[PDB]
Amino acid sequence: SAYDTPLGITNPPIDELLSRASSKYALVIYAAKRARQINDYYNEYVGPLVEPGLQEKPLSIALREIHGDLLEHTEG
Amino acid sequence: LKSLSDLLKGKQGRFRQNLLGKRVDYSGRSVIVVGPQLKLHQCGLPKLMALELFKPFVMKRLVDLN
Repeated sequence: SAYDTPLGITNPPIDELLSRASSKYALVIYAAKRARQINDYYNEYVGPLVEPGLQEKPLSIALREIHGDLLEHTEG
Repeated sequence: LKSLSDLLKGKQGRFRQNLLGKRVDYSGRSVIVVGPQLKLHQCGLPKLMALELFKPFVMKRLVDLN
């Protein structure tokens, strides 16, 4: 199961994210709320956890983080 | 004369026409060409469109930078 390397938005790969959260629909909010938090930190102020890029976006950071298993979620 | 109920009834009704399909901001339209250099997830955007389409986002980073 080799893809050489991902690039841009397709990094990180979705199948490795779907393992982490219950479903893509959860993963969306999972990433989104975290991203809204990361957005807020620059201005709930926790993060960024993983060492971010120089000019990197909160969505990329959030979607990177979920893949790393630095976060945990509760389904309402 | 267009009545009060005539606002709601018809194909030009409030319920039908002016609730199901609207105009949207932060949105463009253009003619499509092929981009076989691009990866599946990538799409090519005309720079003169893009500039206006992301104007506030690029303004934000342009104020973030000096």
